[PDB]
Amino acid sequence: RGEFSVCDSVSVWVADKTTATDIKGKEVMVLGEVNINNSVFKQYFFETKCRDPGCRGIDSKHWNSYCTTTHTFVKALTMDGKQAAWRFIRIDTACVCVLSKKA
Amino acid sequence: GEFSVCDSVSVWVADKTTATDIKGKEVMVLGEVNINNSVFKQYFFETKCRDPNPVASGCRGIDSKHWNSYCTTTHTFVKALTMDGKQAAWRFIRIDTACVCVLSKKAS
Ligand SMILES: [Cl-]
Repeated sequence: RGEFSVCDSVSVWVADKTTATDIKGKEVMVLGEVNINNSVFKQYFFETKCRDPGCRGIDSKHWNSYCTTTHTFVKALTMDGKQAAWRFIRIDTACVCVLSKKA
Repeated sequence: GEFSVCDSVSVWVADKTTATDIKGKEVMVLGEVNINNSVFKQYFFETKCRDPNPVASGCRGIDSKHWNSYCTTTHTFVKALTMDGKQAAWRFIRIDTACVCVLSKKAS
């Protein structure tokens, strides 16, 4: 169907991620590969974000609007310099439109 | 004064039973994971639309004279410990993570 997203986005598989921020606001290293019960996986992250810069289809003469990137949190083997551990880390997941009254 | 076009609720969820994997098949998701003798709940950060239409209908702040609109969910892929039938494996599964407005050019 000829359906359009209000904000345009880009999705990509990320396999070379080296750093991230966890759910507690801490910066961490993200490992390239993980050992889970004697299986070896690469850490891939499916990331979606706005393209470089208002929103589309907006009733403009009553609203200001911009496109912004929102996130999810995804478990990952990480290292903070003190402890190697699985932690939930912030990942870009969508491009969404935000409104404000024009005045 | 920032307003969201489509309102969201995000929730940490550990009671998933079924999920759709990246190849389309339904699978059962295990409630717990054992990774090198550490045992975790298999949490997912899951987002839903609150209302299909926060405004009159469709999405908020939309030019309804030219557009049909509706708030729907989009998904990411998270690796998860799953059971397809009797085979238990790590698979990428679909997890909703945002509510976005979808536009449709109104009928002629
Ligand atoms: Cl949106």
